[PDB]
Amino acid sequence: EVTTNDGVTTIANNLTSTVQVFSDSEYQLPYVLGSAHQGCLPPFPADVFMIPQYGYLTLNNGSQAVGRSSFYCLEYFPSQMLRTGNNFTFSYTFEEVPFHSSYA
Amino acid sequence: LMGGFGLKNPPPQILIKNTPVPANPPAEFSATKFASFITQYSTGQVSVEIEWELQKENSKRWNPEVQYTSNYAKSANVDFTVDNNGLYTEPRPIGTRYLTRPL
Repeated sequence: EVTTNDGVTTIANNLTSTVQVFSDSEYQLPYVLGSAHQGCLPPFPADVFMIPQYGYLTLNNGSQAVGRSSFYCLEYFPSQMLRTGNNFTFSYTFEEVPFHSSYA
Repeated sequence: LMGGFGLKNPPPQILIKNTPVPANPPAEFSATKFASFITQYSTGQVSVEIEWELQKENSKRWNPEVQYTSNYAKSANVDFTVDNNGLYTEPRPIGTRYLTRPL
């Protein structure tokens, strides 16, 4: 927790605050990945990165919504609230995709 | 290209005819076969029963989705019902693309 006081902003440590993490393993949110965005893991392992902001697009009659434009509240998904002693793990198995032709 | 299910082995054609029942043949023999039949026809009932496999939505959309509703208004004739003299009419074509899902 950070607290501003005349530009002498101190950063303290909330031991009781939580962090909500879920993996959308049913693919029912707009899949903004696979779009070549910034904010991945850095190439070099000794770099600290900043997590991007999730934001999606839906149907648009120009700059206005259509009645079929979906809206997704992400607190309507079961999260895992992670206080400082907890961790998040999950595993994933890729389906059968062909080998990438790494040859000329 | 008209829409629907392309089938290599589709539902087979059921073909039906009236068996020809001839009229009176002459007394002597003639091999010019038959032009004189008994004018007849058949009627009956026919029932077809298709079982369809549904695919449920798994949608995590928040806001309500677009439905096929009937216009609740003071109407002279109800949609998809018969007329004052029993003619069954269909007022508009109904597709099937109403629910949404992400691409």
